[PDB]
Amino acid sequence: TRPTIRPRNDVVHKQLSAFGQYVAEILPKYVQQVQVSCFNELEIFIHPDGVIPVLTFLRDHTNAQFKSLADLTAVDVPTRQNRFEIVYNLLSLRFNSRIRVKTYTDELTPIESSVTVYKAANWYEREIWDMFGVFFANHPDLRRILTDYGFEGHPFRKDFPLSGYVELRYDDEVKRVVAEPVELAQEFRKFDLNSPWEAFPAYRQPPE
Amino acid sequence: LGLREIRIHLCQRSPGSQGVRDFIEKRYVELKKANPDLPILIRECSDVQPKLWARYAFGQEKNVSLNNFSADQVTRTLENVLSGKA
Amino acid sequence: GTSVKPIFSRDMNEAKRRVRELYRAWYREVPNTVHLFQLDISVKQGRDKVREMFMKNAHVTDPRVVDLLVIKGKMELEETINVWKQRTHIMRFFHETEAPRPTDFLSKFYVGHDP
Amino acid sequence: SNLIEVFVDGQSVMVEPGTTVLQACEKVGMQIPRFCYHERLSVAGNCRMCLVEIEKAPKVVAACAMPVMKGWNILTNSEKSKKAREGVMEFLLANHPLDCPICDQGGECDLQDQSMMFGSDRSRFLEGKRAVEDKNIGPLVKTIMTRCIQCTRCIRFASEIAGVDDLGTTGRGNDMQVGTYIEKMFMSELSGNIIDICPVGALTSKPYAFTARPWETRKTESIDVMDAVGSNIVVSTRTGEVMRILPRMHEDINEEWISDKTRFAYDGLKRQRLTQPMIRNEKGLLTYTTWEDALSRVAGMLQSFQGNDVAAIAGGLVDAEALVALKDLLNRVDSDSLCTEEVFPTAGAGTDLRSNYLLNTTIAGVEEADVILLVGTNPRFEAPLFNARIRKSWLHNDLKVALIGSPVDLTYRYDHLGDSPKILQDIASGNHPFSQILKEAKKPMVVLGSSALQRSDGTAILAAVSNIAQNIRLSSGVTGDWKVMNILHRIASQVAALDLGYKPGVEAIRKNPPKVLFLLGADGGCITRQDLPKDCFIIYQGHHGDVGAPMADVILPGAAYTEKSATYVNTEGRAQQTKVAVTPPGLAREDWKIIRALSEIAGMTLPYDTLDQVRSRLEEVSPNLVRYDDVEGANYFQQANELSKLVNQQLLADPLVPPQLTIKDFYMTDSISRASQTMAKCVKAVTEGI
Amino acid sequence: GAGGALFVHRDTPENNPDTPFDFTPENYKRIEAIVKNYPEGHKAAAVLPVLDLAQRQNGWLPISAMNKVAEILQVPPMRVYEVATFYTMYNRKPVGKYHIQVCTTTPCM
Amino acid sequence: GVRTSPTGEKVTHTGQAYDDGDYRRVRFSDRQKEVNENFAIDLIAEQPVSEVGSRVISCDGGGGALGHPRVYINLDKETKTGTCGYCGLQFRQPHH
Amino acid sequence: QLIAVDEKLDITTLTGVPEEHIKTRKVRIFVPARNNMQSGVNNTKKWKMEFDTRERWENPLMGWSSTADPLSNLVLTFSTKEDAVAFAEKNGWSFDVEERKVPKPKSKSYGANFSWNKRTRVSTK
Amino acid sequence: PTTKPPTARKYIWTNHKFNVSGTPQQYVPYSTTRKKIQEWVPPSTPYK
Ligand code: SF4
Ligand code: SF4
Ligand code: FES
Ligand SMILES: [Mg+2]
Ligand SMILES: [Zn+2]
Repeated sequence: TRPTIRPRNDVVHKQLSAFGQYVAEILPKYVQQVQVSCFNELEIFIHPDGVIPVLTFLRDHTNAQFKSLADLTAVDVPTRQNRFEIVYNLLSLRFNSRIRVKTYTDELTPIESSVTVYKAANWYEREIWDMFGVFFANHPDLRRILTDYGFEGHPFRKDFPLSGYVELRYDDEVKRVVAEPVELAQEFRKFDLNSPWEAFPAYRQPPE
Repeated sequence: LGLREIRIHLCQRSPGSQGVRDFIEKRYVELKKANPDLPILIRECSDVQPKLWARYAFGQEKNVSLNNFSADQVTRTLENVLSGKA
Repeated sequence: GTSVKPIFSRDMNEAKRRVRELYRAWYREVPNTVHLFQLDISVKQGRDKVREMFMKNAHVTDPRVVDLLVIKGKMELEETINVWKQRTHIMRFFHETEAPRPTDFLSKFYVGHDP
Repeated sequence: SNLIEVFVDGQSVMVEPGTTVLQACEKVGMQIPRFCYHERLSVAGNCRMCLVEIEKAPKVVAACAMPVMKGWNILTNSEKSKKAREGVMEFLLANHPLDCPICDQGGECDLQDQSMMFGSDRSRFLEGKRAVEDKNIGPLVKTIMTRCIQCTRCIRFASEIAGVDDLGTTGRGNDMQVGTYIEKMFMSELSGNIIDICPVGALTSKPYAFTARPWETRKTESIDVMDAVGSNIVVSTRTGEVMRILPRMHEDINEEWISDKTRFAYDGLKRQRLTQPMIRNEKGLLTYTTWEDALSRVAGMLQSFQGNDVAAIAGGLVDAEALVALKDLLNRVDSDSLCTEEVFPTAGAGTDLRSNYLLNTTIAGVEEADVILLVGTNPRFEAPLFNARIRKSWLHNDLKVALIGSPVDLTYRYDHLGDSPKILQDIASGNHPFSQILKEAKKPMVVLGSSALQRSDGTAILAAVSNIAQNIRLSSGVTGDWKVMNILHRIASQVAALDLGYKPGVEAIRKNPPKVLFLLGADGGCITRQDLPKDCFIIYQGHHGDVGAPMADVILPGAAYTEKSATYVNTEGRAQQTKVAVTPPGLAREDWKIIRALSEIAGMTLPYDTLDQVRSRLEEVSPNLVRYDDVEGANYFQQANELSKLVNQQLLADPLVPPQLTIKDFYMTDSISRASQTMAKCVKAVTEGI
Repeated sequence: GAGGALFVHRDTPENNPDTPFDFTPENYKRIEAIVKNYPEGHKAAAVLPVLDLAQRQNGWLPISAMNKVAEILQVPPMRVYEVATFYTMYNRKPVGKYHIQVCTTTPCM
Repeated sequence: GVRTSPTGEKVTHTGQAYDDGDYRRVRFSDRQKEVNENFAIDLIAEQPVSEVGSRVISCDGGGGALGHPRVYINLDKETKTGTCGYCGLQFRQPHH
Repeated sequence: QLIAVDEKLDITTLTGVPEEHIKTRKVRIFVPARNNMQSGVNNTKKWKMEFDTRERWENPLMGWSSTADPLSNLVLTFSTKEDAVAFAEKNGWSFDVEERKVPKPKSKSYGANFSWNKRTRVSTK
Repeated sequence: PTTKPPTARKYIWTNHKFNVSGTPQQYVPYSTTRKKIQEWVPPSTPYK
């Protein structure tokens, strides 16, 4: 089991479980779940109303001191009633640790902006709004960041087609760049790669 | 005026078609004896409503509801459709 | 109460008032847009385009959707005023190059298979 | 209850006695590896891939053949089970050929997948591999026997499902080979299914060879229209071209199988295709034309005549939407001469009551009957999956089968009563020995083929069969909702046309010949220009150039069943809908769209513009045409039987001979299969085996 | 070493379905007695002796002999082919008048 | 093994050639059509059949690890040679 | 505080999809059928939502397969049928739903291969 | 290649060619596959 298998670290697992219990105890009002993965990553699932408190705690508590916001992003899962999942990755330099905070929202429910807690969030939230259409309340300047001016739709959503809806070309009659409905000389070839046999028995779901 | 075909759309188990069902199982045959050349299409309705269709020359057709009718009511409306009486 | 929280407006009246504010701002901005971008259209043409764009979403009855539409329209106006957009972006609202697609049954049948 | 408690990995499951370890494991979502076990075949137990560990038992057991005991704990993922799987896969791969890049089973191999999920990743086999010569079993199934793993699935399928005992094993030990031991063709109307059951590339499809890979294909779930069975199928396309047809599992219609005509006649959709509208020029020859001018010509000719002067004949592959559109279009002209080439008697009830022309017992109900009487039909070629269901009930339920007609080979032994129709009357009379047999039966079934109704005395035959069914119902009483009387259709478009009110048969047109004739895919040759007045305007609308197209004045190219979302009704009355896999070639258009455009040009615009609206019209005419999996219906046998007694037409002293008498007649029945080059090869191979 | 012989049949002037083979009337009496040994409704159980009987009359087993046995016992010919190719006492190729078999297994080795 | 179309166009080894009425030939005006001159079917047909003294032969295409995956060919049929499924080389046993 | 919207959910005006690809599109909600070439059933667990097939033609250059509809390759995965229906309704697409087809429980018996009097006795193994 | 010559093959070009872009010898792409669907051919004889 030695050469080709990634080794385990039970000490970090125990420490992360203890700190997850600690955070859940201190903030019962917003914490809904705590997990530690098999590769020692701590995850905290919270109610959407606790974004500002929990993060503030994790930034300012003497035992947390998660001063750095490494990354903030969203995940689109259409089968869920709350379509969008907001993920915050935080780094603590004092204790040399990383934590993850996850909440949820849908297309119409705004999420409170965390610019006051972390300045770094300012662009990330913008990007989320650009790519998924999640509105952030009380954002100092919330606008598109990555897409073209006047772009309609949110590309990172699962129902958004890969090639989009419009394409650009220069037209000499009007002497300018114009947008037209997308047309492809070669259509993208969809591949069915999934095997009809189960791969991981440990992740099997109840058959209802 | 010129009738071409008639359709009875009756729902199989709903109570509102019960009388219509009775018609089909009591006095449809006699009617088919009386009109041996008139298409009388018996078709099965959904859970919604029973009704009767009547088609005339040049594709004009009209429908009448048969909900909660009786055997007497359905033969009365059928004979009204058959004759030049509404 | 359906457990839904607002963005800005709590009923249709506040959403309508925000719509009217945005419409006023766009109507005021149109002549400045025509002058700055050096567009070959009249002020009346641009204002009719604004009216059409506003009426395209006239069927909405959800205050949250109206709120998000007003927010997107505000971003569009802020893009236009600051000259972040270019003449190409502004003129994409008119589809001058696109050939009009016929709407009656016979033309669709003659050209192809699309309904 | 009778259920016993077992444990799968410590989880409690309640199962009926006789359940095997494999079924108990799959009751909790665990699929045991398998190669030789198929749930529709007899248990083999030879591949040994399914070996699983039972707690407190030193020996692993074959899950596919081992009934679960009370209190057993099945350990599907213990070290013993994993080691058994690895060893069995090692043995399987020891002599397997390094053929994956040139094998058509490439991305679809159970051997490959179960090696990746349950086997090892290396090889310690340091010897030379074995090689086996190939066997030729016909043009449909390509054989490369080096890839065979000797699971004997094909042998069991042939012996049980197909009723053909030509496949077997010769030799023993390592040099044991699956074949026929002689140069013999494996001809069966269900012979192609052995390609699907074979887990490896030992048996593959010859027409499909080397053309596509499974990951490239886009799968469209559709309905087969080559018979009235309505088998659920998958059309696999790639870059807008049909690659192959596969079975789609429907437990009540086709189970897991399709017919050879269903599987291998798709290439006929690329051979003689109508792509552009055509008209006659000054020289009397067909020449290409725009849609506008052809539609204007047809509309101008339609505006002139009216009433009885306009008639239409529907073909065998016509959808319900096109049928209703044509019905409406001809009704606006005040015409009622809407006919089908297939003949169904109109005396008494005729098409007035649905159960008069349906398979009322349904296909799944065959597995409940204790006796079945077949009259004037060859179910093997008319409805191969219906015959497969009959064979399955004959094998498992000990079903008793009798036939009146030509003594054809049905792949199962039956009691042959003869081919004289008078025998039917004798059975009704009670003089015949078989009549008693029907009386003792709890669930008798009588099936009358629509092919016997094509002859002159079809009404008399139907009356006699109804008399037999009524005698059974009167003697034995009403068992319940059993529906003794049945009609077996062979045309995919017939039942929908009868539901919509089309007149069965052509006799209405022969009685009053028309001036304008619509041939909606009518390629049967029932009506020619000798039976019509001269200067008759014939309009053909279809997808193939066949016997009906050259005799037309205007040709309108239509879509095939793979190119539209269309509704077809089963022989048991079940409505189903196809899906678009590819668009029609060239200028070809959807049929109902063609009829609606023609109506708009001619001035009598139809009230529907989209598919949803035309299906709403379908519901208005016959509500059962929008219930897309329902098969339940009413029993109006009493009224039809009473109305069939008022006509006393005499029977004919002519023996019943089905149109399909041997396998050679099976391959080409409609325009698509006649245009298919694979069916030409099948006919040539059957006529001369060489 | 290896098997050497082949388990497929190819037609040949000396071995084909039209090759003349039939049972002698006394061999038919023997076949009747053999068939009488097994329960009614199980006649395939007689393929092993009857086939062997053919090999005793003819000296080997042509394809016509297998076909005749299958026709007599009303079994599919493929089953008779399987029996003939499975068992090594059956000669699917002509042999000499005196067929010499030498045991070479470990006790005799 | 190139042949000439009735219109004068070279025919590729796949057999493709535009018809007389096909406008797509205009792309070759003032330019050329690219046709590979070495036909693999004709080239592989020239190879002599290898006589071997065994029922089963092995083929890897030559070059060891520089060829194709090693496969084993049965040579029990006397009316037809054994063909490699990768390389096309033919093998047979001594007959006659 | 909450505002109690009692309307039907409709995000059509926010997705930026052209109105052609909202009103004239028909989606299919279904559990995909098992590939008949393999016995594995792992690809028949989830629900799929797909769009109606549109026209594909041949490229005048190189003969490739050209399309004109952006939803040709859009396939969505859902855990239950109700989730797929809710997604389709809130996106404004008209849908057709096919019920799940599950194989019936079979009655297998190895000993049946050797019946004394029944028809299920096999002739070879 | 004077001291270590390459292997000789019958299909190897005996005459090297430079980049021929912009000359009449330039490569022009085309579809190498045959026609997919064959159309019905009407009879040459009149029907009436
Ligand atoms: S059958 Fe499967 S494992 Fe065998 S060569 Fe073909 S793809 Fe490979
Ligand atoms: S040919 Fe295929 S199905 Fe038949 S025994 Fe061999 S591997 Fe099994
Ligand atoms: S699946 Fe059980 S032994 Fe083959
Ligand atoms: Mg296979
Ligand atoms: Zn080779």
